[PDB]
Amino acid sequence: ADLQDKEVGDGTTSVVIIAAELLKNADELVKQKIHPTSVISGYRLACKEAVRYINENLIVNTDELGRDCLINAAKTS
Amino acid sequence: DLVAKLRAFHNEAQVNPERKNLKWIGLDLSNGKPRDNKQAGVFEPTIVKVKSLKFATEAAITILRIDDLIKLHPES
Amino acid sequence: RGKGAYQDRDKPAQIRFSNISAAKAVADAIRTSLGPKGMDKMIQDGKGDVTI
Ligand SMILES: Nc1ncnc2c1ncn2[C@@H]1O[C@H](COP(=O)(O)OP(=O)(O)O)[C@@H](O)[C@H]1O
Ligand SMILES: [Mg+2]
Repeated sequence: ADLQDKEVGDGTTSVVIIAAELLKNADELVKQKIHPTSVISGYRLACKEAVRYINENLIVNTDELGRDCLINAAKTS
Repeated sequence: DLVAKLRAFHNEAQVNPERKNLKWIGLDLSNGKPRDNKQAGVFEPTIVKVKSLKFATEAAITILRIDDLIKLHPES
Repeated sequence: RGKGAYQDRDKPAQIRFSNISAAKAVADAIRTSLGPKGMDKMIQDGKGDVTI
């Protein structure tokens, strides 16, 4: 959480929640005799594609919104 | 119900090429129903989600790599 | 001929057996962390420092 605060400043609660959930669901697979290397390899692939998917289909260019984008971004936080 | 309804909208957007506007649907916590968050003005910086996924995955990977703990008793 | 040296003292055999048992215990402890499918160990010192 501290690292997220220094390098981003927001999403600090989300990153702790996601990481704990990621570990909880991964351990369920390990209990099913899935090797941790397979789980780790799968998690690494999913993280790469999630970033790639976000950058290609879920981003909005702020130049199309003007000043209202900054206020909405600030208001949301 | 809300997650299922939210997931249903997002499933439609991915499988239907002409319903791509449903990607922006999020949650309206005030009323408890899906809502187009791009129009509603609920935005986040892209780096917040991207860095969260990278950092959470590495933290989860680090713990998942452990299967043995040796806890030496303090000298005192 | 027949019998040989009695070897009255038994301590050397016990020492050898204990040495072998300790070495085998260490090897079996670290066996799990070998190869591409081996996992890591977390060791917490007396001072509290943690290493993986
Ligand atoms: N007006 C809103 N309507 C719906 N969801 C929102 C709204 N504002 C914020 N959210 C969501 O609520 C979450 C709150 O995050 P927050 O806990 O403030 O961040 P952090 O993890 O840094 O503490 C955000 O992930 C955001 O997606
Ligand atoms: Mg926040």
